[PDB]
Amino acid sequence: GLSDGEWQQVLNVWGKVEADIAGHGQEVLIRLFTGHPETLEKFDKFKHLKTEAEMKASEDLKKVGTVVLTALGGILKKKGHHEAELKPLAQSHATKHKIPIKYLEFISDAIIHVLHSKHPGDFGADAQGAMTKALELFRNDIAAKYKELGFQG
Ligand code: HEM
Ligand SMILES: O=N[O-]
Ligand SMILES: O=N[O-]
Repeated sequence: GLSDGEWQQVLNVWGKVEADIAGHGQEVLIRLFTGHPETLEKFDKFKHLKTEAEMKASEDLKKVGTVVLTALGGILKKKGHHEAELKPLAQSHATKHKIPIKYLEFISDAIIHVLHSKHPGDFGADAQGAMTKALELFRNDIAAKYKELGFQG
């Protein structure tokens, strides 16, 4: 897992997210859907949207983006001791919405991209390596729970 210094840096840049959680959610999802259009098919509410303008206009998309990033900052703040928080997320993403592990990789890349673009002074080379490892840990722990739940992610 991560050292103390690594966790510090993950929690530092995460504070800059908290200051506008919705706006970050929107940019995350738009980056995800534009880079990887097949992920958009997973969201029944707004899978019919075609353009970035439509995606910025959607109130549904904005709310969904806020929920993901809020659930993720909860997990990161546990600095790896996130079993309790990870359980419900694993369950819903393995049963209700079947999210392959690969799509969790894509959204990790989207988050890393938005952080780099919006907060470069809080997100240099070391902090990016730290967030990369923290999001690997998250995906790896989720994959372990997929297996028990009977979803081949
Ligand atoms: C950082 C990774 C992610 C986190 C922390 C996360 C968290 C959440 C949470 C908290 C919810 C609402 C409650 C629930 O259903 O459990 C949710 C819903 C959802 N997630 Fe995820 N999620 C992640 C990644 C993804 C990815 C990559 C996809 C699809 C490509 C996805 C698809 C969905 C869908 C379809 C819903 C239902 C959306 C709705 O209310 O319209 N998730 N997510
Ligand atoms: O809705 N979570 O990407
Ligand atoms: O969105 N990943 O570059």
